[PDB]
Amino acid sequence: YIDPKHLELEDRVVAINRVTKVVKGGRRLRFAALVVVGDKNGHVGFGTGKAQEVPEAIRKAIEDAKKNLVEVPMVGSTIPHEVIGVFGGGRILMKPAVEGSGVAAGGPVRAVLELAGVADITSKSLGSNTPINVVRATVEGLKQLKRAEEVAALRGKSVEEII
Amino acid sequence: SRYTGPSWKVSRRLGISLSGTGKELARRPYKPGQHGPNSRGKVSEYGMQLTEKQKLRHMYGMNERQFRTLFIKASKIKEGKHGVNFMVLLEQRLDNVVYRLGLATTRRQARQLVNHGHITVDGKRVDIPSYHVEVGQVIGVREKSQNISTIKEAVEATVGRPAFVSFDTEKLEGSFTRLPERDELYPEIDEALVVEYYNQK
Amino acid sequence: AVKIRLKRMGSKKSPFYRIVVADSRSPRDGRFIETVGTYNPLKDPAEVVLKEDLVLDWLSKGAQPSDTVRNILSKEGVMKKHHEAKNVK
Amino acid sequence: ERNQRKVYQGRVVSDKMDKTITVVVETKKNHPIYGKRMKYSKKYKAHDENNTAKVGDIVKIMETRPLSATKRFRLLEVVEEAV
Amino acid sequence: VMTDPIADFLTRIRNANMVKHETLEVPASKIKRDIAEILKREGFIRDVEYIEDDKQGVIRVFLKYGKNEERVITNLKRISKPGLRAYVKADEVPKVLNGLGIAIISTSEGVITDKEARAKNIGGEVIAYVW
Amino acid sequence: PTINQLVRKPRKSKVEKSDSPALNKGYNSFKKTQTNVNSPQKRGVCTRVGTMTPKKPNSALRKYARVRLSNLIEVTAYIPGIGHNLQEHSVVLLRGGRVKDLPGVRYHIVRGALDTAGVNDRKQSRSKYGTKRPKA
RNA sequence: CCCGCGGUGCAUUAGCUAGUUGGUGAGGUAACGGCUCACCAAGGCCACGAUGCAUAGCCGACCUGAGAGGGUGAUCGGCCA
RNA sequence: CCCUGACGGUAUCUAACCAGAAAGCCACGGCUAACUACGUGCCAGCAGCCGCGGUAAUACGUAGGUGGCAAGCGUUGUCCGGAUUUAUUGGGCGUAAAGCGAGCGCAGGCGGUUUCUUAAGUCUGAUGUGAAAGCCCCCGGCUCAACCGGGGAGGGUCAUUGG
Repeated sequence: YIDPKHLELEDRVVAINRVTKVVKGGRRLRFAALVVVGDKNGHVGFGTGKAQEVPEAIRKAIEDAKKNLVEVPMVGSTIPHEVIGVFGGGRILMKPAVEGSGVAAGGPVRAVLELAGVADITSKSLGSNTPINVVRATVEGLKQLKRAEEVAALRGKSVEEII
Repeated sequence: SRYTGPSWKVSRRLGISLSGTGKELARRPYKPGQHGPNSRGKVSEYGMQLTEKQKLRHMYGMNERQFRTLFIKASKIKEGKHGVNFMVLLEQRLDNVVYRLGLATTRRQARQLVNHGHITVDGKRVDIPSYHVEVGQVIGVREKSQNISTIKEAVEATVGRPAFVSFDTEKLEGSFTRLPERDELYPEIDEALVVEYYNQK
Repeated sequence: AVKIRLKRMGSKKSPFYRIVVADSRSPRDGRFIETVGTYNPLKDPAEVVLKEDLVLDWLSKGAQPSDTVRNILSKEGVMKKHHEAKNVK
Repeated sequence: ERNQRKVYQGRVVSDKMDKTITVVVETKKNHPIYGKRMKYSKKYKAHDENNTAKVGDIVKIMETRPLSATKRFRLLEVVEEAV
Repeated sequence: VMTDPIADFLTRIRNANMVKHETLEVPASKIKRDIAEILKREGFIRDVEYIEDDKQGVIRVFLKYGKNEERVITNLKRISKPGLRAYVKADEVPKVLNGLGIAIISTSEGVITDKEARAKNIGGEVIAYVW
Repeated sequence: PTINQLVRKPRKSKVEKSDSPALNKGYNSFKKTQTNVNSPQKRGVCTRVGTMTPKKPNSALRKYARVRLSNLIEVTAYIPGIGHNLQEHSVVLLRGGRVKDLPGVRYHIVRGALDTAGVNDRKQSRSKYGTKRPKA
């Protein structure tokens, strides 16, 4: 559902891009921005927007980025289990880590992971490294994380019966 | 080698005091050189991890090989975290013991006092500053010739005596009561940026 | 010609020795049959550790000590026991 | 004689020589890199006091000592005859 | 020609699960009945009923869905294959999905779950992962 | 592949090759030339000197030499820095390093190591170019 | 001294063997044995890679890698020549 | 009881005197931490890959400053990683590289349901062995550390025998 944008959020630039469009005569140029948004507590969204200058671009992107947000469960500063997120040529593997190990993750994925309050996790990109598709694949892989309570509820069991 | 330079340019480059809050960053809190007051654009996330590592390396005045071996040694504990155990092993070296106890103002002075052979652990002299002081070992001041000018005066003016340090100002014996904690130790710089800096070394 | 002799294991000027039973043709630090105790020339009253239940078994099979091994095997009372088992029955 | 030799099993393959027969003992073993199991064969020569056993028989043999340039086994017994 | 009936069973379950309807039928077998009971005990299936007329079959499975029609089994995988078989030792028994999923192992004393095997300390052929 | 195809015929990888191949040499004295003896440098005698013009779009006259090596195979080599003292039949030392000016050159001579001489103005990276420390 | 199993490239290298494979006896050796003799027979090995050509002392170990692996066999110990 | 040291008057310990004898190499356009002057003008030169140099060059050469390491600092050569770029772990074949022009078939690879049996694969227990030194875990000695010593684990696709 909508996690509504009413929190304390620390944004971050992940990329910018000089992008043209050839017209009669010469050339036009815009700037596209990629931004992440979160509160370092388990709510993270991404969003992009373009404008004619860099501040206006990053602004429209934070506008967009706040409209989407994901819940990102965790069990004590570490993801519940192992997931693989795939979105269009970007494949990203994520594993649970050891207490106080840090985040070993590449450029785009570490921004996403740090602004959700993840502390100890290992990653690897077995795919392409275009920033947009890496971010989208990472968020695609968090959405597969299952809480321990929900599984016990769906089946006819209790917890401490399946762990 | 150790280091002998102006020692104050160093603090202006890290943005941290490094000398017991006695202000090197009083006037001109910016960096040295021509392009000091005229700062420039952003710093990478490599510059940040490097700056944290350099802050910690210059705090206790050691070299890069020894810093890295101490870090590799702290990684074999697996009781707690890996940055906390590091910054705690860093504190148990005989130079910090003389600094904390209060027999010296700076850490350079404490280093020269332990190098020139003026202190003793358990009665026996020990001369090398990277020594590893364990918990519960009364380090003393060479009861042969403890009548020196600077040691005497720097015992009087106690700017900082901690909550893990024990001491008596008559026999001049000190010791650690127990191991410190991060709340009790510079909760200002880091121990996570430094751990990440060594992941890709 | 099985022997019971010393084998050097120090660094350069701090020697240490293992007490070992070896064929006499072997190199001093080469191959051996088994190890029987330890001996430390520093440590002013020198330190000897040894099993003394394999020494008595090798001695009765014809092994022979070197001169220093015999000294430190009599300070332990192993030669007297050999004496009291062989020529007494 | 408290120590024991090696006995095997196989199907006779050649019986042309006088007093000597080739026995193939067969087994499966795995691949070092990949997993699956391949079958493997090696031939043995064994001694025959009277040129008895024939092809298709399922025999047992036992290890002896050098009896020739190649033969190291003797014929224990015939378990199951071909027809 | 059919060469892996266990894989065919698993793919029927997954195919009928993804299109989200509530029944399924297969030709019966002693191993498929075993894993249908194991699937029923843990909470993935709702029921299983056994008809049998004049050939092997059949076995009817009744799938199970959440409160908002979401799915309780999310995928299903065949591990040992005819062509590369996978045997596991008592200390190699796997833990699928950090305990939130199950593995199915055939041992000298039944076709059992992976908990029941690392409680007995044995191993065997690995049939499937269902998480 | 199926794992049966793999078992019938395994996987084979590609073979890598140096870009300084005249530095794994062997003598031509008694019998023939031996390839085991990877060297960091080789020496030789320069059989010519001079200049040549670079590729597109650079523009210069870049100094070079041709050198015969102890193992008797011939290569050309760039001489760097500003100003040298190399003439016909002077003995020199080569290291690896390929220039991107023209084809056929894959080596550098090292300044101040044999008959060749260090450059005589440098003040800033004298460890290359073989200049000694001046009192200035 | 004999045996099981294990570690390299080439199929733009498919046929190799005539004391060769087995039997009888005789000599010979610490010792069994084509080990060597005389006679009798026509056998032996190979696509699960024989034969040939090229390269190489083998191992405990050492470097690197999350692991599975990959690359080396210098100081020190063992076996060989 | 008595008798023997090449190293060697070596390590070491005590007294006096003096800040006096003891800092260099690489880099600073992006990757990748660290910028301004002057000289020169597609020249002289630089480059690991992008690429610099034709009058105001943070990319050439000097000076001032700054960054990294430090009794060392850079360069070349060789090997593993990054390289899922030979993919068992762990990739692919409509148009990017890649389905033989098609069939028939010896050897091989893989095979429907079920009752009893066997024990070759598979799983499991006990015993023997896998030297010493190494890596690793605990403990101890050299003022510390490198280093040295004591006790352990580990390493087989191994053998024998019982389920």
